[PDB]
Amino acid sequence: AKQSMKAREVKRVALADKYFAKRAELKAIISDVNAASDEDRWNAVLKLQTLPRDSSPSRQRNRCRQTGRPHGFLRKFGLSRIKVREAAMRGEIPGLKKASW
Amino acid sequence: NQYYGTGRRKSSAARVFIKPGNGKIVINQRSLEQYFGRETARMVVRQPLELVDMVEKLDLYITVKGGGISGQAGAIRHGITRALMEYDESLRSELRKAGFVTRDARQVERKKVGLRKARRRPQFSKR
Amino acid sequence: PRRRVIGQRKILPDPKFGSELLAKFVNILMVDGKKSTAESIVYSALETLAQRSGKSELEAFEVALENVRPTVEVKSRRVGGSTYQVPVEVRPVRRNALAMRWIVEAARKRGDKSMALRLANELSDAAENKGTAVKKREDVHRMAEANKAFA
Amino acid sequence: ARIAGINIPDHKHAVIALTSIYGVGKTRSKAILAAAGIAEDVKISELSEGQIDTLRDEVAKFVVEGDLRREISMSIKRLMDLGCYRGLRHRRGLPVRGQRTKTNARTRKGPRKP
Amino acid sequence: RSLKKGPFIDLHLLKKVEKAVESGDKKPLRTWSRRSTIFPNMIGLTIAVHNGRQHVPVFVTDEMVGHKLGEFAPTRTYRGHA
Amino acid sequence: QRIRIRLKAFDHRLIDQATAEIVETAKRTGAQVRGPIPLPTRKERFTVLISPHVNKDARDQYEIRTHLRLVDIVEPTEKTVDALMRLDLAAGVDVQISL
RNA sequence: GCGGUCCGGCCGGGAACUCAAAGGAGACUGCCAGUGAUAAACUGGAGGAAGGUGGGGAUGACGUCAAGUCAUCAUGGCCCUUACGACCAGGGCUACACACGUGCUACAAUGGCGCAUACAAAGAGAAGCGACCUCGCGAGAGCAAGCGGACCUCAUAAAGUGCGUCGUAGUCCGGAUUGGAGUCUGCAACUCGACUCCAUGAAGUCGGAAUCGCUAGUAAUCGUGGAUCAGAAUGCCACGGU
Ligand SMILES: CN(CC(=O)O)NC(=O)C[C@H](N)C[C@@H](O)CNCCCN
Ligand SMILES: [Mg+2]
Ligand SMILES: [Mg+2]
Ligand SMILES: [Mg+2]
Ligand SMILES: [Mg+2]
Ligand SMILES: [Mg+2]
Ligand SMILES: [Mg+2]
Ligand SMILES: [Mg+2]
Ligand SMILES: [Mg+2]
Ligand SMILES: [Mg+2]
Ligand SMILES: [Mg+2]
Ligand SMILES: [Mg+2]
Ligand SMILES: [Mg+2]
Ligand SMILES: [Mg+2]
Ligand SMILES: [Mg+2]
Ligand SMILES: [Mg+2]
Ligand SMILES: [Mg+2]
Ligand SMILES: [Mg+2]
Repeated sequence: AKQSMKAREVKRVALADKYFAKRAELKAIISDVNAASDEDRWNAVLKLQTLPRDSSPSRQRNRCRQTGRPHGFLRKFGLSRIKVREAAMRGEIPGLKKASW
Repeated sequence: NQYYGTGRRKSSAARVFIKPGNGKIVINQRSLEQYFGRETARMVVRQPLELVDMVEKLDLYITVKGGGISGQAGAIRHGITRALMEYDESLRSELRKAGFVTRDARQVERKKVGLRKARRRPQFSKR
Repeated sequence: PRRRVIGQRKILPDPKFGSELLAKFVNILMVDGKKSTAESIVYSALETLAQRSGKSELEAFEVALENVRPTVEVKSRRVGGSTYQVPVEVRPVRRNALAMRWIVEAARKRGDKSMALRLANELSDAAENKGTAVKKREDVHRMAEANKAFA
Repeated sequence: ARIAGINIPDHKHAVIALTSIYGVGKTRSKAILAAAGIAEDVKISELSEGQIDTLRDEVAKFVVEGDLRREISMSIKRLMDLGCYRGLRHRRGLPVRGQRTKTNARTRKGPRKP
Repeated sequence: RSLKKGPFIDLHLLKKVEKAVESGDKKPLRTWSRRSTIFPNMIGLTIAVHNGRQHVPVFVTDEMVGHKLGEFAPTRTYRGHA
Repeated sequence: QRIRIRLKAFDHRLIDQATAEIVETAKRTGAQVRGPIPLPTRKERFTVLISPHVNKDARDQYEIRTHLRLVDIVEPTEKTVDALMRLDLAAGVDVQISL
């Protein structure tokens, strides 16, 4: 799916764990009300924007791991709907057989 | 002594204990007028003891689980007959012609892909 | 059907009386699976037949059913590009089915407040051989001996 | 008989007939009557001048009548003067809150013109 | 409707305004920030707002305060069908 | 104190020989066993489109079953604890111990 | 079934029953009448939970339409290469005289509203599901245990039943549209989110020619769950009630 689109996903994920899941303190408890309700929170709402436009966990598209498809994704397998069927008929997804109820 | 039966209907399951002598019907620690608000449901639990005359002649201790109102009442009627056939062994051919021994095996059909329901198909247009 | 020909399915009696023709009448009235609400209308309408116009509760429903029953009907029988309306004898299980549907469909297009009162007046009008359920029966019989020559 | 709202309500129940006043819906009508101490199954015939006049004072506290029509037309005139996005949707009869106009804008656009 | 704990503005617009206010106005101030809130500090300024291809000059009146800057630059060209 | 062992697998024949080996083996060195308990079977379901491009109504449906067995041992003698640790069963069977 | 109780399966206890999931049995025209060409086979009866492939699913023969997909992927040929490749901000895919398809909600009394009270199945959960308690009319906020789960949570099933009111009206039917005030997710809610509160209260009174689905736990009607997913279903995939 256009090689550079695969690279956008792998840069976004490296820059998000560079800053966030540690530098969430600016919104984690700086934006909730106690003695920090003065201009310090207002300094946070502005300081949270100078970190790069990436770095946020809500800009990851979650593509398929082999083909890079943006649609038809399944979080349980990490593959697109095409690749889970292509790989389930060969017996390579464990325990995943055809359901009949 | 108690004579036990198991009856089941759509998704309901009923356990039934009968003891000799009373006209007591107790179901889930409630009486019949408090448990079944529907009189059709009231009249299908009385069906097997109206064919066989043990109305003031046999007590009944009932529990039910699952399903809804009419589903639970049908599971009981099936469970009373199994209890009364352990009691006597010769009320069987009386009850087979009443259709109370057949377990009604009609279940909900699963929803199918491409269909709006189990069998309802979406609206077709020629063009 | 062509091949799978059918037995019958069984109806339960009514609880208060023990009649299945009465239970077929509740089935025909029932809308959207609401069976408890159809018995409420059917039970309340029948005793409000009884002491408003004449006793013997369920005898009064069968006698109101005696008049709206058809004996002949028309049916179309195709030949080669010409369809005649041929008068047919109606069968006794089809007699009650057409009579109960015409009573229920007469009661829906009325002007009374409730459905149990619309039912009660249409059943009362059927006992006096009046109303619209009787005239639905009259038009079927008029067309049948109008096409007597195509028998 | 009539309110500060110059309307004339009629003989329904009082919680229902107070909604005849423009600017008063269902929970203002229950709050008006709850503050007057009047039960809601009472019509307006049955209801005194000492109870119609006391109903007028608390209704006279909300912004309920043609004073509210001015404040509503104030705020539309407002948007129509800034030339903002909501003002260009208002002067055009097109839906304002971002609904679909490709199909199904028929309340805001009126009956269709070919 | 953003929640009541902080209105939003960019940093580059926030700082470019405050320097431009203490000097008299100017050129129209070029920005791409359609999402930033107009503040009380900006009454009198002219801000050229991007709309996709152009920058529409908006002279801030008092009654534009509280709105977003993108409301005063239409992004869509449309004039009739027939 | 009863030590409690839960076994998870996608296969029911593999899981029963994992129960049978720990049911074998606590009784090897003399413990109370209740035996195996069937916990409820978890079925995960999946429904995929099978065409690469359109045709919404053509699909395949897959599932994964997860079989559960529970056996508790309330004689944990010290011949048991490391003799329970020296046991080599299959690679499809997840064991989780817990007190 | 017993002992006790706070009268809660609650505690000892029991392994009976429901249930959980492994194994086994059972249905085969097996038995019997009659019909049919000493046939096959058919109609009917008994027993049985089930009777004639018991219900439902998966399973799509040789081929047809040069059917669909070079955009999931792979790949022959051709073409671009300081650009038809790569990075960034803002916009657009949501435009709007109009026409069509598939849906949702309605046009009410077999109903609307108000109070009280019953009976499900199946699914999901760790940068998640999130009880109790407190604040808020509400969406929600604070605090915050339990749960990698037959245990904890999502999570209060709705139609139903009992009582009351409305009394056939553009209505106490309908809830579109618009104004104001908010909540949450997220760098960010203007273009262009969902939801809450107050107000507003459109069309619509059963739909021309035409046309669609369904043979039984089906149609019709009523709620619940899941994937995708920070947020964002009237769609889709599942589950039960009548
Ligand atoms: C929505 N409801 C309204 C109602 O209840 O009447 N039903 C309908 O609109 C369909 C209508 N009942 C009958 C129609 O399909 C057949 N008539 C054919 C006309 C000429 N082809
Ligand atoms: Mg590639
Ligand atoms: Mg996303
Ligand atoms: Mg269903
Ligand atoms: Mg479809
Ligand atoms: Mg009003
Ligand atoms: Mg929208
Ligand atoms: Mg078995
Ligand atoms: Mg038989
Ligand atoms: Mg390019
Ligand atoms: Mg599109
Ligand atoms: Mg739009
Ligand atoms: Mg009512
Ligand atoms: Mg009307
Ligand atoms: Mg009108
Ligand atoms: Mg209303
Ligand atoms: Mg109204
Ligand atoms: Mg989501």
